[PDB]
Amino acid sequence: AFGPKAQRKRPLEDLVKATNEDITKYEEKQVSKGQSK
Amino acid sequence: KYTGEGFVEKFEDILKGFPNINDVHPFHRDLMDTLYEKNHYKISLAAISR
Amino acid sequence: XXXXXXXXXXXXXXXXXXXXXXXXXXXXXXXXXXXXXXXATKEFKGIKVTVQLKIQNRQAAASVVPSASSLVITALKEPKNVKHSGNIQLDEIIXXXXXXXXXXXXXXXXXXXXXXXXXXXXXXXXXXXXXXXXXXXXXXXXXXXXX
Amino acid sequence: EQVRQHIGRLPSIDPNTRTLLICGYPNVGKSSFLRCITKSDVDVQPYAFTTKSLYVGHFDYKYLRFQAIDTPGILDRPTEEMNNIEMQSIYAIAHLRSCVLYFMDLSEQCGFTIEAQVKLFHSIKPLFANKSVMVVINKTDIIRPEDLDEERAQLLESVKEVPGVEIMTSSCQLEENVMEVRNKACEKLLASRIENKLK
Amino acid sequence: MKYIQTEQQIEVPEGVTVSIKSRIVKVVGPRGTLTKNLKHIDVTFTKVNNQLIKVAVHNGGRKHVAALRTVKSLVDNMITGVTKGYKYKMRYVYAHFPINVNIVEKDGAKFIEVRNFLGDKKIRNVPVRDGVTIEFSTNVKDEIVLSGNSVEDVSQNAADLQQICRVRNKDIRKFLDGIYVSHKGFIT
Amino acid sequence: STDSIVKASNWRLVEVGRVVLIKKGQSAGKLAAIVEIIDQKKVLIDGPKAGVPRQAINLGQVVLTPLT
Amino acid sequence: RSKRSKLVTLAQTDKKGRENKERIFDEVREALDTYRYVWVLHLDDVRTPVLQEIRTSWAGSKLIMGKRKVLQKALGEKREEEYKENLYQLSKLCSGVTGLLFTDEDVNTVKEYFKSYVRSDYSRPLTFTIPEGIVYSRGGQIPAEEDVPMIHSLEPTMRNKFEIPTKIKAGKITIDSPYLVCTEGEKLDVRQALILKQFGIAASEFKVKVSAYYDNDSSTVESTNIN
Amino acid sequence: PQNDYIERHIKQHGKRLDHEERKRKREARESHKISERAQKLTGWKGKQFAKKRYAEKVSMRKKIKAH
RNA sequence: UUCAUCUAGACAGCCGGACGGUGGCCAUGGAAGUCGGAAUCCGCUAAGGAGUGUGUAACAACUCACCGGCCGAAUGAACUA
RNA sequence: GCAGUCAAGCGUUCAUAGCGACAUUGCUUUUUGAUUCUUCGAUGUCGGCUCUUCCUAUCAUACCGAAGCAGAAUUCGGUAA
Ligand SMILES: Nc1nc2c(ncn2[C@@H]2O[C@H](COP(=O)(O)OP(=O)(O)OP(=O)(O)O)[C@@H](O)[C@H]2O)c(=O)[nH]1
Ligand SMILES: [Mg+2]
Repeated sequence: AFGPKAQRKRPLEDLVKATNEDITKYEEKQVSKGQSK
Repeated sequence: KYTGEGFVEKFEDILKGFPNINDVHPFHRDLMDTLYEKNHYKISLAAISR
Repeated sequence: XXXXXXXXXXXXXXXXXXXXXXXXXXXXXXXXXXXXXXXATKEFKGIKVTVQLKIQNRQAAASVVPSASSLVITALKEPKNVKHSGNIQLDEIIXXXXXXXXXXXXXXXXXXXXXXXXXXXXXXXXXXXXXXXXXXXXXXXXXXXXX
Repeated sequence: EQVRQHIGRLPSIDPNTRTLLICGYPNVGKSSFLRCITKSDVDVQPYAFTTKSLYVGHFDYKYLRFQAIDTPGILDRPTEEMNNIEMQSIYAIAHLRSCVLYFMDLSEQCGFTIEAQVKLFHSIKPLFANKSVMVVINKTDIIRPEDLDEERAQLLESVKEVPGVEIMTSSCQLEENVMEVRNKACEKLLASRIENKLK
Repeated sequence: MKYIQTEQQIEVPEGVTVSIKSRIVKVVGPRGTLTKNLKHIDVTFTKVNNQLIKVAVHNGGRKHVAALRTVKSLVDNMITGVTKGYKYKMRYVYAHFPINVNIVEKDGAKFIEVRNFLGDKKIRNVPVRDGVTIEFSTNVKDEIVLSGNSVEDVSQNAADLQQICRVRNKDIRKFLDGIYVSHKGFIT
Repeated sequence: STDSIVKASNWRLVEVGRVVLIKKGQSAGKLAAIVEIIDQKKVLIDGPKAGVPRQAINLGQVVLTPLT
Repeated sequence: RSKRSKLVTLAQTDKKGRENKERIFDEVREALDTYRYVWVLHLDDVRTPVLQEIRTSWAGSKLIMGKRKVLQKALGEKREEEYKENLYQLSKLCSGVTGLLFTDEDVNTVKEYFKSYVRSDYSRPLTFTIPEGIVYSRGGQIPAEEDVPMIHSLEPTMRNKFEIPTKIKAGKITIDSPYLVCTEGEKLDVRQALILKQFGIAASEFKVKVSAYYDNDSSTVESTNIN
Repeated sequence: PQNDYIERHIKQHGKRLDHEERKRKREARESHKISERAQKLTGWKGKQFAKKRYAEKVSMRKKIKAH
């Protein structure tokens, strides 16, 4: 998965609508008494 | 108890330090997706929390 | 003038590769070096390995393939792991194919040269169901008929 | 342990800050462009895949802070699966909301021809919606792009058909045109930030 | 295993003369004179003829015979110090700060003074031993040459000068500064 | 003046034919000759002229003389 | 205790032993009555395709090499013990690295061949100065615009083993003073030959020399002097 | 910072002058220091050293059994 | 203590060679003896592994394991107490 | 801890009458850092004000060592009370 070995090498237009939807979610998100042994 | 806390204080140094890949930013999440493989990242840290 | 030398491997369709560093230092050719490469691999599959050597002098075209390599055993076939592990009839076909490569192989006769091209077949099916190592330990054909 | 030793060495970028992306083919000059535009130790060796990670350098135009993010350079061929070295570019183009400098070589010395350059620009083109692309031709010092033939210059006319683009000539030996590239990279991006400020 | 006797041989060339009373060794020849005290090693020297001298240990264990090879190795270095002499050349590579190296004479003691090592204000003095003459290399950039008759005066005075410039509390893979010994060669 | 003044360090050394004096024992003050060395400490001596019998002996009981 | 710890490995190849010596003891005595000519050849430095040229060019010849004292064991060093007669004089001559040749074509062709056969190997001749700039792996042979800068891994090898002063500015390797490694008419040092080895300069020619001949039916020792 | 930076600094500057002398003179001494730690380390430092030294002889003899 | 190697040249170390089919199949942005999975066969040889290490983006380059040149006495491994 | 597995050794001579270091596999409440808000019968008396001294198994300060140790900070490790 990662390291000196690193055997994995691989995991357009459909990536546009997703990451533009992923960002707009992100700005929407930001905007002992009585106990004893 | 003192050894028992000794393992946890090392484990509390791991789970606090690593950058919590969900809800960082969808860019920093997604460089780490390609480079660090989100599945192996989230499983190994959840193994230590177990 | 002069007489230098270059080489090239892989590919199957016209391209410039690994030689883009050399063509930057030497004479420049993009469309000319692609067609000089395509003339070498003309009617050759792009999936297979193909090794060439290119010699130029002020924009020349060069194409030759020495075929001492596994180019021989890859030639007599019809096309995670693209299996080159195939069964081919070596017995008389690789016997004549050993005649072309044995220009020096530094071997005495074809009897000590046909078995040198047999180990290169570390994939194919050869003749019969088995054309490998002890399946061609001896060679009771050609031999002296190539000398 | 091994993801801890690699995560410290990642460059420090902010997505909300004004950046600029320098994207194109390998062995073009986008590393040498980065070395002359800003102070950064990026190797300029003449082979294809030198940069395997995003390299960042900082410069200053009109009393501000700009950062220039380098790309590894990409080959699109199946468009769905791609190398992890090359996949780092695509999210640097997708997420980072700032101008992108489409860095094209109209010359000899690359691994690809001119015809492979224009076909890729229409493939990446859906990523180029909200980003105000600038196109810059490198290596004009040795070819002088009026050398170019009439039909393959009509491919450069096909570059100018996506609505907001613009072509400039540049080199990497004379240091005044490498300055004039980034000024249109800065002034066009200020059209996008100020219009987003007035809302 | 109680060897009855072992021996080694010292090859005396034509230039030098060796005077050995009980364990006091004097080597006199072309370039100069040297002495070395050997009262601790308990051996026996014997001259045969003017160019060859045999050392000897009678009835000794394993430790007492291993210390007999090294007495050959000390007198042979006393021989090559007088015929040929020694010369260590040192290069002092810096990363950013130009290292200023000088020779100063305070009170007739002739120190070696190093300044501006990795931007430090500290002045380091390395004392020069007796019989080692330091010269700065002509027309070769950044080089200091140490040379003298004795091995152990020269090799110690070159080893002292590189320990005085050790980088502390930093990473040695990054910071390149220091003084080092190029190679250990003869004069002629 | 170009010579090596290296000392010789003269030693009485045991060998075949070294004549010796017997300091203690039955004989006690009689000359004898070392015939054969046995090991580091034992030697085989004899003096028939004085009267000591032919015998092995230890070197602690004997003292070496310069004569040979 | 306190003994030298020998380095133990895991490689594939193993040691031969005595049983490879006694085979060459047999193959030399077998080749005497089989072939007709005995040619002994002094060849100190060799290259392997040079040797693989001579083997495949001559089918009738058998080029048998081995240790010297095994060749004295098989041909018979003393006159009293020998396989075939009049053989002890020619085995006296093989003092260097020698390999016997067993041909049957001609005595004129063999003595003509090795003067006609000449190759080029390392010098172990012409002088070379290095420019005071960026050094290249060809080293001023071809023009430096087409040359390749030297790999920096062997640059500590240059500063220590080759004694050449190299201080390194950036990804290339630089010297500041011009440095000449050899002069003509001088016997080259082993440090001087290794500079020409890393530079790839095999500009000194190589030829193999032969010293003696024997003929079995005539049974007499023949000495021929060509270099 | 600014991805891997030491290995670029190795290429364009070199390790050190005497980096190949000192490292080679480490394992020349490590044959003498393994026998030095086994005679020093009084009290549980001679226990865990002997447990790890004996775990190395077992791990090396398995590789010789492999071929 | 048993097993070995040797004065007909051992062990140590300098010196020389350490090759051809070959940049073996797949893998790939590139992997040429060495990021890797499966492998692993022949030629010529005194000897030279589809190859122990250094590392170039690949290559080159060096190394040992294998043999040979010098020098001339023993030496190595495994254990036992 | 129990139950296996692998095998340098041990067992009057000894593989297989029988032991077994060094390794390793069995789950011991859910593979995606959500939480577990569970304190489960200490049957027994020392604690603290004042004050002195002693060990090292060192938390700090002295000096070294090693690590992706660029610095900054921070860890492992040694000598030292
Ligand atoms: N003639 C000419 N050559 C150039 C110019 N700019 C860069 N180059 C060449 O580009 C070579 C180096 O390649 P890089 O600058 O790294 O281009 P790149 O590989 O695509 O950049 P990276 O992918 O980031 O490594 C240099 O050797 C130059 O010869 C230019 O303006 N004119
Ligand atoms: Mg480049």
